[PDB]
Amino acid sequence: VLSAADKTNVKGVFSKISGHAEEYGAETLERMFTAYPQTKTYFPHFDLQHGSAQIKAHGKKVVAALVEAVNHIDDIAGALSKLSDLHAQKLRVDPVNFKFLGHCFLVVVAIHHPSALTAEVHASLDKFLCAVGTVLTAKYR
Amino acid sequence: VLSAADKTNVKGVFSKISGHAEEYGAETLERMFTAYPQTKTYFPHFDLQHGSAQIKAHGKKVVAALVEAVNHIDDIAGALSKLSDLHAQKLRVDPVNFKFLGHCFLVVVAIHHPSALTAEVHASLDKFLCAVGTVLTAKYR
Amino acid sequence: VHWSAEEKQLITGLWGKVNVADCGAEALARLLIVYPWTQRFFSSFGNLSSPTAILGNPMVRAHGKKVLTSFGDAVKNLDNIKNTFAQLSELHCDKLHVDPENFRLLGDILIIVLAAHFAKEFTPDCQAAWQKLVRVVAHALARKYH
Amino acid sequence: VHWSAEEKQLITGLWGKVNVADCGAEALARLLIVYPWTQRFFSSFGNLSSPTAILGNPMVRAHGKKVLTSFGDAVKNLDNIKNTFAQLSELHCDKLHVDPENFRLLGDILIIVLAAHFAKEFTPDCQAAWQKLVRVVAHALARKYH
Ligand code: HEM
Ligand code: HEM
Ligand code: HEM
Ligand code: HEM
Repeated sequence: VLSAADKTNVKGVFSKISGHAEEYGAETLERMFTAYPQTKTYFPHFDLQHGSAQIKAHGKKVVAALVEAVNHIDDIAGALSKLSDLHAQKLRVDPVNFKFLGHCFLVVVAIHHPSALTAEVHASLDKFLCAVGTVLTAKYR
Repeated sequence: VLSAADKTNVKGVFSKISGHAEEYGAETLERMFTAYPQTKTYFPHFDLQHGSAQIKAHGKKVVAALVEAVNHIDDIAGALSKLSDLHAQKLRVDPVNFKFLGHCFLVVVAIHHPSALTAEVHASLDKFLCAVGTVLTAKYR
Repeated sequence: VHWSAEEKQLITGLWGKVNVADCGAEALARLLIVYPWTQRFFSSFGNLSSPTAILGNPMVRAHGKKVLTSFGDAVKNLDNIKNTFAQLSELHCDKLHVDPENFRLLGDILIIVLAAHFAKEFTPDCQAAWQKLVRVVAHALARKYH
Repeated sequence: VHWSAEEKQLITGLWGKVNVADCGAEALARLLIVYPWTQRFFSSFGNLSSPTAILGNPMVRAHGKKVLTSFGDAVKNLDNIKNTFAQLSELHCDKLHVDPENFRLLGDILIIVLAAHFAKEFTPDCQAAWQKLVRVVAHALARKYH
C-alpha cells in the first residue's frame, strides 16, 4: 500500500538518481544477467554483450517506468496496468525474477549514491518494489 | 485485491464449511504441527497432544476470523487490523509460516468437501490466503 | 535422508491405491490454473485458454500421469532418489531452467489432490510422510543448480 | 560446487580490503530494519525500537562483525564450506529453527552493503562471485533440515 513516509523516502532516493535512467538501468540489467544468468532466457533477441545499445535502451525504459510509478505512487496499478498485461498475460514472467531485478537495482544505487540509500530508505524502496512486482504479475491477484 | 469472481468463489466454499469452524480449525492446526513441526515454536504454552482442548479452541478462533474476513472481503485490512498488530508487531511471525497454515487448510477442505474445492475455487482461495497473510504481517507494507 | 519404518509403510501402502491417471491429471491441471505463469513451460500443449479448457486437455492429462508415475521410482528405493533423478534434474535445471520454487509449488498441489481422493484415510502422519517425500524429491531435482 | 580460478581471486582480494566491523554492523542492522520479523530471534539485544535506535545498538554491531568474520572461514577453503559450517547449521536449524528463507535474505543485504563500500570496484563479475559464495554458504546452513 505504501505509507506516507515510505512514499516520501521513495521519492527522495529517486530524486537523486533521476537524470541517470539511461546509465543505471543499463547497469542493473547487466548485473542481473551476470549474477542471475537464467534470466537471460527472457531475452533471446537481445544483444547481451556488455554495454550493448539494446541493454542501454531497455535499461532506460525500465527505470523510466519505475519513475513513472513514483509520480503516481498512489495508483501504481493504474500507472502500470498496461505493463502487468505484458509481463503477466503475455510473457508469463516468473514472479521470482522480479526479486533478482530489484536486488540488482539496489546494488546499483548503493554503488553510486551510498549516502542516498540509508537503511530507512532501503526499507521503503523494498516495499515499493514488492508492490510494483506484485502488480506486474499481479494479474493473479 | 480479489476480483468479483474470486470473492464469489471464496464466499461459496466458505458457505459449505461454515458450521465446522471448531472441527476443521482443529484439524488444520494439527496437520500444521504434524507436517511443519518447526511451527510449534510459536506455541510453547500449548497442549499439543492430538485433539487437545487448546487446539480445538484456537482452531475455532482461527477459522472464525477467516470467516469474519469473508464477510468484509472488501476491507480485509480493516477487518483484521487488530490481528496484524498481534502477528506482526507482537509475535513477529515469520511470513513463511502463513504458507504452511494456508496449505493445511486447503488439505482439510479437500478431505471433507472435495466437490466444493473445484480447481477454480482453489485458485480464488489461494489469492485470498496470500492476501490475508500479507495483511497479517503486512505491517511491513 | 532418513526414513522411519512407518514412513515407508505409510507411503507404499497409499501408493498401491493411487490412480496415477486421475491424480496426475488433477494435479498438473491445478498447477497451471492456480499459478498461471507455469503455463509458459507448456506452450506446446495448445489451448490452456481457460480453467475448464485445461481439465480437458489430454496432453495435460497425459503428462500429468507421466509426472506422477515418476514418483513410482521414488517409492521404488526411498534411499536412492538423488541418483535416480539426476537426469531428471539435468533437464529441469540446465535445460528448462525451472526455478526450484515451482517444484515446491507442484508438490504442494499434489498433497491436496491426494487428500481429496483418500479423504479420511489421508491421516496427518500420512500427510507428513508425503510432504517429506515431495520435498526430498524437489531437492533432488533442484540440486543440479548447486 | 566448482570455483573458477578467478572467482577465488575476485573473492580473496576483496576480502583483504573488507572492514568486517563496519560492514558486519551495517548488514545485520539493515536485515533487522527491512525484514522486521527477524527481530524476533534477537530479543536478547534490548532496544530495537527504531531504525536509528538499531544502527547504534553495540550488540547488533558486535554480532554484525561476528557474523561477517565467519565468512572468513568460508574464504579460508572455498572447497570445504559444508564441513566447516555443519555445527553452524546445527544451531540455526535444530536450535533456533531459522527458516532458510532468511539466510537468503541476509546474503542479499550483505551484497548491497559491499556494493556501497567498494563502489565501482564491486564489478558485476565480483557481485556474481559473492552471490555464489553467499548462496553456497546458506545452502550449507540450511541442509541440516534435509
Ligand atoms: C519492476 C521491474 C520491471 C519493470 C518496471 C519492467 C519494465 C519493462 C518495460 C517498461 C518494458 C516495456 C518495453 C516497451 O514496451 O518499450 C518491459 C519489457 C520486457 N520485460 Fe520487463 N520490467 C521489469 C521486470 C522484468 C523482469 C523480472 C523480466 C525478466 C526476467 C522482464 C522481462 C521483460 C521482457 C523480456 C520484455 C521484452 C521487451 C522487448 O522485446 O524488448 N521484465 N519491461
Ligand atoms: C491467516 C491465518 C491466521 C489467522 C487468521 C490467525 C488468527 C489468529 C487469531 C484469531 C488469534 C487470536 C486469538 C485471540 O486473541 O483470541 C491468533 C493468535 C496467535 N496466532 Fe495466529 N493466525 C493465523 C496464522 C498464524 C501463524 C502462521 C502462526 C504461527 C506459525 C500464528 C501464531 C499465533 C500465535 C502463536 C498466537 C497465540 C495466541 C495464544 O497465546 O493463544 N498464527 N492467531
Ligand atoms: C518434482 C516434480 C516434478 C517431477 C517429478 C517432474 C517429472 C517430469 C518427467 C518424468 C518428465 C519426463 C520427460 C517428458 O516426458 O517430457 C518431465 C518433463 C517436463 N517437466 Fe516436469 N516434473 C516436475 C516438476 C515440474 C515443474 C514444476 C515444471 C514447470 C512448470 C516442469 C516442467 C516440465 C516440462 C516443461 C517438461 C517437458 C515436457 C515435454 O517435453 O513436453 N516439471 N517432468
Ligand atoms: C549465512 C548467514 C549467517 C551466518 C554466516 C551466521 C553466523 C552466525 C555465527 C557465526 C554465530 C555464532 C554463535 C554466536 O556468536 O552466538 C551466529 C549466531 C546466531 N545467528 Fe547467525 N548467521 C547467519 C544468518 C542468520 C539469520 C538470517 C538469523 C536469523 C535472524 C540468524 C540468527 C542468529 C542467532 C539468533 C544467533 C544467536 C546469537 C546469540 O546467541 O546471541 N543468523 N550466527
